[PDB]
Amino acid sequence: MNTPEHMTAVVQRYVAALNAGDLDGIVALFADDATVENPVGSEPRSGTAAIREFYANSLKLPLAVELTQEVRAVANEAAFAFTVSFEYQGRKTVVAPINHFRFNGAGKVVSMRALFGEKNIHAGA
Amino acid sequence: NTPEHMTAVVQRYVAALNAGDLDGIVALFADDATVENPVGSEPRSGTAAIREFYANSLKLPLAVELTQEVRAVANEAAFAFTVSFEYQGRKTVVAPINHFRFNGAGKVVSMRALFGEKNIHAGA
Ligand SMILES: C[C@]12CCC(=O)C=C1CC[C@@H]1[C@@H]2CC[C@]2(C)C(=O)CC[C@@H]12
Ligand SMILES: C[C@]12CCCC=C1CC[C@@H]1[C@@H]2CC[C@]2(C)C(=O)CC[C@@H]12
Repeated sequence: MNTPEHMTAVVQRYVAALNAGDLDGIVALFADDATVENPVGSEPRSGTAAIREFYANSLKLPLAVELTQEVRAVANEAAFAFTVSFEYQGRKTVVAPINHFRFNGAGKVVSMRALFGEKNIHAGA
Repeated sequence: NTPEHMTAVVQRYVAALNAGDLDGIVALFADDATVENPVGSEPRSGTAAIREFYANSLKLPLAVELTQEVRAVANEAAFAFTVSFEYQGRKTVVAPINHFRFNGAGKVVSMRALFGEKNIHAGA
């Protein structure tokens, strides 16, 4: 089933799910033995339980998430630029990563990696 | 590798494509680096092949421009950009996202360029 059209749709779904705080729908996009490496450089989380815990932890504050450019999708991989916004104690932060998804034949994500650093975290005092 | 180093290297890449400075591009890479253009394709490997690649890439003048901030962390960077060229009166703009991994010496050990057909923007 995996096509560039499918992978683009999955990226759009992943954004929508984060927006909604929908753990079931985020985790559903992943293969059972997938990895999540967030940020790049950290120990990968491996398999459904670990992936759900990771997203649960990321979702404790409501996130407003938005693609900021066209999805790049080719072969069996996709990359996307987006922002994740949240508020805590009256301060708004906007984080701007680039994520990479690798997909299996069935169109499930087998690996996510998220590149961002301190310069991509935008907050006032 | 500081994020500032890796960000600067990305800007150097962009500047050297703009300037058609083939030395300038190839110098960013490790001895034994790979370039995958597009992501799904067999990589060019080693200095000679990487140079050949970029020589072919510079047959037409290119206009290249970062379209967002660089993301750099650990020993890796990713960047959203455009590269435009003009051929027989038509302009094409390709909008990839590229990934570089850097070695301890701060040289690029791999590039991948992720763009698909929907990232190639051209009229008639
Ligand atoms: C995990 C995450 C969402 C899922 C995704 O795809 C990419 C990211 C990267 C930035 C994370 C964010 C979740 C909320 C985080 C932890 C913050 O409060 C600061 C950094 C930010
Ligand atoms: C300019 C380029 C080679 C010549 C013909 C067509 C091309 C399209 C996409 C370009 C490629 C050169 C290298 C490039 C700028 C990347 O680093 C990503 C997109 C590539």
